[PDB]
Amino acid sequence: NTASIAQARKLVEQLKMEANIDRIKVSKAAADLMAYCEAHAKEDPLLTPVPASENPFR
Amino acid sequence: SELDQLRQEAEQLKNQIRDARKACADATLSQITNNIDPVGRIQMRTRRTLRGHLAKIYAMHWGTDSRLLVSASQDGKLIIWDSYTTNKVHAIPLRSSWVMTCAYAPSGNYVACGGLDNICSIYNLKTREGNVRVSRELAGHTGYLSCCRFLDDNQIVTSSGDTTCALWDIETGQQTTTFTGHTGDVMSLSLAPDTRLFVSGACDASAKLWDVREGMCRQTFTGHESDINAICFFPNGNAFATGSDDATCRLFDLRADQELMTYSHDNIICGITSVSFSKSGRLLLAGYDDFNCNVWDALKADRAGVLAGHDNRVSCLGVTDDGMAVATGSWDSFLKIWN
Amino acid sequence: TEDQRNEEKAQREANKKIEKQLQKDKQVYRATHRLLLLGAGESGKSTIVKQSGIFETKFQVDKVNFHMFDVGGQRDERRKWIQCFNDVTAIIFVVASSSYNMTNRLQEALNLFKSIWNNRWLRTISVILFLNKQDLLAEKVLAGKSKIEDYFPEFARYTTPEDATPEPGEDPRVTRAKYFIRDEFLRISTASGDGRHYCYPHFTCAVDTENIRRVFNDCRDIIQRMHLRQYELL
Amino acid sequence: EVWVVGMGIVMSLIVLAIVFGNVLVITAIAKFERLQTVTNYFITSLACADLVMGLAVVPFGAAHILTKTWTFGNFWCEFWTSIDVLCVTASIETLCVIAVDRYFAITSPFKYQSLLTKNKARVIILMVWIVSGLTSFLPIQMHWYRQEAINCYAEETCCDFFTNQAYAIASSIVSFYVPLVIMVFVYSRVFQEAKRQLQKIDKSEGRCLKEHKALKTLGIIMGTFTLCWLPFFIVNIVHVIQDNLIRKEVYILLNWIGYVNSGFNPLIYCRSPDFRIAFQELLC
Amino acid sequence: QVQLQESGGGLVQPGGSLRLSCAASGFTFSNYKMNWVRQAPGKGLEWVSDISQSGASISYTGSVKGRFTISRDNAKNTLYLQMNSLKPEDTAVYYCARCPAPFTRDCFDVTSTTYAYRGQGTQVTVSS
Ligand SMILES: Cc1ccccc1CC(C)(C)NC[C@H](O)c1ccc(O)c2c1OCC(=O)N2
Repeated sequence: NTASIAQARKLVEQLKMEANIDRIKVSKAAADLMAYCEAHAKEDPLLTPVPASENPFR
Repeated sequence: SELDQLRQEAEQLKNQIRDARKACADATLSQITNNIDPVGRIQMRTRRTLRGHLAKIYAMHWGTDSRLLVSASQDGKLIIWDSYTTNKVHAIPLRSSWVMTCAYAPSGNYVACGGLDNICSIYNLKTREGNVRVSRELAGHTGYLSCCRFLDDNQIVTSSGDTTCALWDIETGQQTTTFTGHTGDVMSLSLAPDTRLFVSGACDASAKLWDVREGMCRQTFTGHESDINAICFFPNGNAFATGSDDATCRLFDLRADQELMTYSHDNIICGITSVSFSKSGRLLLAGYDDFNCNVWDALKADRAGVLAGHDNRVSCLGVTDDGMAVATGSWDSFLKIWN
Repeated sequence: TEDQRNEEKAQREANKKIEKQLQKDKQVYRATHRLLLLGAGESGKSTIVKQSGIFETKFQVDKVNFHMFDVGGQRDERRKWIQCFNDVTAIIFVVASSSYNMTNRLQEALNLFKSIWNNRWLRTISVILFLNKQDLLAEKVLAGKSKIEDYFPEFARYTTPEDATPEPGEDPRVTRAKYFIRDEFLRISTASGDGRHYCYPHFTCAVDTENIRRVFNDCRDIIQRMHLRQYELL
Repeated sequence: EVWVVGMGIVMSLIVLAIVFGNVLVITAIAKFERLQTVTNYFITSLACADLVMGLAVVPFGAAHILTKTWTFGNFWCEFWTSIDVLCVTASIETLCVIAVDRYFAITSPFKYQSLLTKNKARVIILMVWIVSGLTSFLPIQMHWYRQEAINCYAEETCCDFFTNQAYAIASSIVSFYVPLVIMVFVYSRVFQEAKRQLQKIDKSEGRCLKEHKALKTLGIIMGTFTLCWLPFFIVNIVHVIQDNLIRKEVYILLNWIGYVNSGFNPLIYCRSPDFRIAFQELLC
Repeated sequence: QVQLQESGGGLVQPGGSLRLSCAASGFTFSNYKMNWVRQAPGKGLEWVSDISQSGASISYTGSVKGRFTISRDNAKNTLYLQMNSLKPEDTAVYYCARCPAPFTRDCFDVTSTTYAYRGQGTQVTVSS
């Protein structure tokens, strides 16, 4: 019990520390995800299936 | 009545964080990703089948050349394969038969393993004298070693069943810093591409984001229902996925501090063992206990295809670091490489 | 071409050596019989392993390799590491007999047993049951301050079965109680009814005869009943 | 008569049953890696043996009874007889091998998994096919097995099988009698152990139907191999002892009765759950 | 997040009755096998009673056969434990813990603290 109140104290310090950050908008974050995907989409071998002439595993 | 006031203030704090997160939710990725074209039924086929093991495969890892791969099995054998020409470059017998993890050095020097023997054994491969010997054995956990990964050839972070994570240094063999603050067994971890920070899954259904240099937890994500088996980053580092035993995959953003999306389907009752993205970051591959490997999309959440195969559960999954192929280990001792 | 061909030949030889040694490993490995020893708490599981780390023990009887593993060095949050052992042929489950009074870790052990028996990966693994601390059980029961019937009321309705094998100098109530615990573990095993795996009870360590002989007979039985049931003769 | 179509349709169903069944078994073991066990290598041998049984042997034998004269030539008739004997011997022997496999499993469990490996399995398969060839082809191609005999031999399209005493006794003893004895002793001792185990289980479960479950499976596995081939192989030893004790139609009839056992084999040996799954996955 | 809140409980005469309730949320309550686990004062924990998915399969520890009635409300995600005719041995902290795995029969929960799928508990005390 007395060993647990120290754990509770530490948890209050943890919640205290992670309470104060910056959070950005979901619309912009997801927009960044969409942008990265639409950028690197051409270099993806799983996405555009591989020609067997240039396929290293054939 | 001290514990009561403390728990009240802690719950209140939690409530404030809950509300602050709920306030940032002005749209969804599901709403805005309407115009993005779908994937289509795009399917993979087995180009190579690597068989060498006597017992079940518990893990694998790709190398940075995308050529070699290490796989460990519960017979105590560690086989280092070659992807193209399906050979066996090395076989290292372990001290303990049971091994739950393996890792590859980014420069190709060392290979790490670990398991219920509580000790992370580093093996050198560059021995001019010949075969492989234990280079440095790292012991600091009171529980089993669930997973671990190389930062570089010098320092290595480990995860364990004694609720903790630890960053080691190979030369001194000691713990540089100790990460505590999880609740249950720490099942898996994943490094960053810039390796400044790393996430970890645990048995309290919550994934934590730590920072490697300072050693502090920046954010705690509570979105799942049960134990989180695997966690994998995204190509730019701003998001990550977690599989769990609630039969759902979830995508979390770090700058949004909350769960963005859940991929699930009602015909699933079993957990997700492993996850990973592709090179571009568009596909989310997940192995399940229904013996398949379901390929989801990261944007539209519809499964594009499926990977048939293994006769028993799929333990591990990995993607080549240039994105050229996928590899799936199972409990039928067989590795299948796909394209 | 010029030297890749040599790489092919080198890697070929390495593959040969590894393949060879691995084949030699398969024989000893598949001939080795893996066992999982576990107990709830104050179980006397350290005596059998007194009869690699301190965890693992490999003992040899009649040129038949046994490879035991003790999990006593881990935490009791069990649900992740116990999946690692699905190839183990038998789980030796050792429980104290007079721990009914104080708590009731006998009920905890029963719970753990049911959990293992119904777990979805361990639906194939037979449990060899060792009922320990027989004399101590007898003492507590004859002393009578510690009553089983408090924590098991249905013991008032359970009498000595027809297949009684009494050893003399013993209270028939003590014998009845002993068989009652044994039956409490058996009924859980018979609840499933598929017959893929079975529970073999035993009585232990009041006489310190080597329990390996029981282990032996029961291991033989497990594998014999695996082939027997698979060939539909059972 | 109506005899032509009456027998033709039945023999067509037999040829189709044997072929379709054994082909299905082979393709299942080829297109599933889970079916690649040591026991399954044995059943693959059995399947091949029964496949060549219903592909050449039984159709040309049917053509022989319906047209009652062969056109294809003398050499090809002895060859045909050879491939017949080869398929039969290989079948029976393989059945005996599988029986010995199960006896080794239940009698010596600890040494079972250790000894019986892949190379050992292949060695036994090749051994079986060698003993079957050495008890069929060499006597026929070397003419060790020989009035009416010389007549039918020298006559081209006389498609009769006349053997001397020395070849018929030893040929039958090698293909059938020894495997029968082995199988009887094997399943007997196995049944004894099974009965014992059921006794122990009954002692530890206080919670005749199981005896029935144990007798039925042995009864059918021995019965299908007995009823089909026993009257034939007994007929050969009666035909050697006392001539004109058996008419020539009975011989052909019994031989066919024996052939059908090859068609029953996939049904009495693919009762696995996994076999069933793998079967319906190919039959949609 | 996941929390299970023990409500009810308090100081009651032996031979009385007390209805324990547990409000759950953050998960699909219909699927998860719930159970009640106790921790005695100054002695280790012992499992008491479980309830399955449908509300059919119900077991008790032998000490509390029949006098305890465990019932689940799937319709609003809430759990209930009806205790009747209390005994002096019952005085302990009653936690409502769920089993961690979906769609199963096994549970590993009586195992001690920093197990997240367990509440803070209420105090039930036997009167003098
Ligand atoms: C040539 C012909 C002409 C007319 C009608 C039928 C046939 C077909 C025949 C009788 C040859 N089938 C033989 C049958 O398969 C057979 C196989 C293995 C054996 O070990 C023997 C055996 O029978 C004889 C023996 O003693 N042993």
